[PDB]
Amino acid sequence: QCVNLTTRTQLPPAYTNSFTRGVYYPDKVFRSSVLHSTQDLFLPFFSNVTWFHAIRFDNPVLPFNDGVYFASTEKSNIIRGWIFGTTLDSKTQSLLIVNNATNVVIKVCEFQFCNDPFLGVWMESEFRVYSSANNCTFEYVSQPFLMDKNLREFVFKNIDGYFKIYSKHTPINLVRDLPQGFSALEPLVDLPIGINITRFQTLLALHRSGAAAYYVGYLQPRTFLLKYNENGTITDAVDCALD
Amino acid sequence: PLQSYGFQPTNGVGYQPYRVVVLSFELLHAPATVCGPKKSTNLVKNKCVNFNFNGLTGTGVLTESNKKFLPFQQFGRDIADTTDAVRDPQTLEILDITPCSFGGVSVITPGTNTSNQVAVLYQDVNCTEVTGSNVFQTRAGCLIGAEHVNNSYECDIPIGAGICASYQT
Amino acid sequence: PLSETKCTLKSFTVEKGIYQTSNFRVQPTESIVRFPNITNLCPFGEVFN
Ligand SMILES: *[C@@H]1O[C@H](CO)[C@@H](O[C@@H]2O[C@H](CO)[C@@H](O[C@@H]3O[C@H](CO)[C@@H](O)[C@H](O)[C@@H]3O)[C@H](O)[C@H]2NC(C)=O)[C@H](O)[C@H]1NC(C)=O
Ligand SMILES: *[C@@H]1O[C@H](CO)[C@@H](O[C@@H]2O[C@H](CO)[C@@H](O)[C@H](O)[C@H]2NC(C)=O)[C@H](O)[C@H]1NC(C)=O
Ligand SMILES: *[C@@H]1O[C@H](CO)[C@@H](O[C@@H]2O[C@H](CO)[C@@H](O)[C@H](O)[C@H]2NC(C)=O)[C@H](O)[C@H]1NC(C)=O
Ligand SMILES: *[C@@H]1O[C@H](CO)[C@@H](O)[C@H](O)[C@H]1NC(C)=O
Ligand SMILES: *[C@@H]1O[C@H](CO)[C@@H](O)[C@H](O)[C@H]1NC(C)=O
Ligand SMILES: *[C@@H]1O[C@H](CO)[C@@H](O)[C@H](O)[C@H]1NC(C)=O
Ligand SMILES: *[C@@H]1O[C@H](CO)[C@@H](O)[C@H](O)[C@H]1NC(C)=O
Ligand SMILES: *[C@@H]1O[C@H](CO)[C@@H](O)[C@H](O)[C@H]1NC(C)=O
Repeated sequence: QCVNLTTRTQLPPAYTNSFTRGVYYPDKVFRSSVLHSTQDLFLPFFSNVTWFHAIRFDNPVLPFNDGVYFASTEKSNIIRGWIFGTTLDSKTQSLLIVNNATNVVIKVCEFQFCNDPFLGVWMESEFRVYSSANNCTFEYVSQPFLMDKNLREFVFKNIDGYFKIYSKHTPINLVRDLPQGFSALEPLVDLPIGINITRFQTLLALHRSGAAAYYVGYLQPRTFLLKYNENGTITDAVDCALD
Repeated sequence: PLQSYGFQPTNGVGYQPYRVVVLSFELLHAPATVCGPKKSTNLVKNKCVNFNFNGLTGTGVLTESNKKFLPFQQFGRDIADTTDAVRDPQTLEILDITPCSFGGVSVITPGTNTSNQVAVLYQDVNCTEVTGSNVFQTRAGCLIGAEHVNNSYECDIPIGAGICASYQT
Repeated sequence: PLSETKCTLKSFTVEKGIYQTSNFRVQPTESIVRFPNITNLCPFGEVFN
């Protein structure tokens, strides 16, 4: 079922986007009228976060260190999940996060993965990502991640055995850039897997006989001063190591 | 290689078949995902209680809070991350943690060359928590054994917050 | 309390005034442990029985 989606053009990634702002809430805390200093794996303000574009697809394997930043400007809805793992092949155990109507299905197994994953496009199929699976460690169902033209932001962190995912979907009028202003992402799932992730790639879909832009980064241990209001919402922030 | 046994209602126990279920408990380098059921104790609000909410502890009086929070959040925090609010794990209410009352004990002593009449002031506490029959609430604390007078006078034995004791007939 | 004052001051004679003799501590009367809603939505029950 698996097909080759590759553009076969170098398509040098663009760095014309600054990532002016964007954090996630570090804990489940009812803080207010306080500026609280937090040291955690935040993406730096104003960083070299890469701009990618598919459709002739662009879904290369990018490194995953302590965590990864992902965002999209989709109206067209071509993204349906992400794949994470040590090798993303049959040599090691890996994690697939795939979105569909009303939910997300999460599975961690030793899978036989194809060279360029895609989704079958009515009926849907994940046999364009994996041909087979055995020696499974984790299965999970809860709520959809790719909830539904908003900027769809996610952070994927992998610490202490948990794959921590946070998100926010904020309305936009932009096609190839980010909205300006401060916003923080809220946890979507605290996923108890026990998986080692070193690299990842995007799962795209299109009927095979629209298009979308993506913004992908990485996070670093940094200190931020976060401003909380009398709602528990972070309304602003300062990057303590930028300027 | 694989064969059926002639299991019958008339065979003795050593040969009779049994339906066996086996429980085996594993620990690997992963977050734990299974445990047995847990049992909560009953919630009491306006009393000093030694509390434990989802593993977070402290001693205090827990009452309804006027704080708001995101569906996301579970606990409130004070300086140095002291918990100052919890949401109940089962009841969707925000509860304010008032530290259980403490203060010193101040004893109002007459000259002992005059009398043995002594009153006691309990600091930072209400006369609902300390009492006795001669019980009056002052701004400084709960005063027991002394009486109060509406008139103002000079100050011999200081209580605090504009209140001062002395001895009169 | 009169005796407490004499002891805190190391004296059997005390002048009119206020002395600190002890500390006040309200004690807890109960023990409250709370866990989230527990429902046996577990495949364990498909094996046992
Ligand atoms: C954990 O389980 C408890 C049951 O002990 C849940 O409390 C129950 O919540 C339902 C839904 O609100 C209540 O049904 C309705 O409640 C309202 C007001 O209480 C009442 O006006 C309606 O007639 C109807 O009964 C139910 O009464 C309530 N039970 C108790 C003992 O409070 C609770 O919601 C669960 N918590 C979570 C987070 O799931
Ligand atoms: C979208 O995915 C959900 C779950 O993520 C699908 O739920 C399936 O439900 C059937 C019957 O209830 C189960 O047998 C399957 O195991 C579930 N599928 C998966 C992949 O978990 C749901 O059918 C999917 N489609 C829609 C339109 O909601
Ligand atoms: C935080 O919550 C407060 C309290 O509900 C919100 O203030 C209310 O705002 C609405 C409309 O915005 C008014 O109708 C109410 O009168 C306000 N209530 C009070 C008590 O002032 C406030 O909107 C929330 N703030 C944020 C940023 O979410
Ligand atoms: C990263 O962004 C900076 C902005 O200071 C820019 O100078 C640089 O061109 C970008 N990096 C790359 C590799 O393009
Ligand atoms: C199967 O998965 C479990 C849990 O991660 C692991 O302990 C075991 O080594 C795996 N076996 C293989 C062959 O990958
Ligand atoms: C991840 O890789 C490290 C290598 O240092 C190894 O020690 C550890 O056991 C691995 N963890 C898991 C959960 O596989
Ligand atoms: C305790 O005394 C204070 C005086 O500051 C008063 O405001 C409060 O209402 C009292 N509380 C109770 C429970 O009596
Ligand atoms: C003091 O004032 C209170 C409150 O008005 C009153 O009830 C009481 O009778 C007064 N006591 C004296 C001795 O005047």
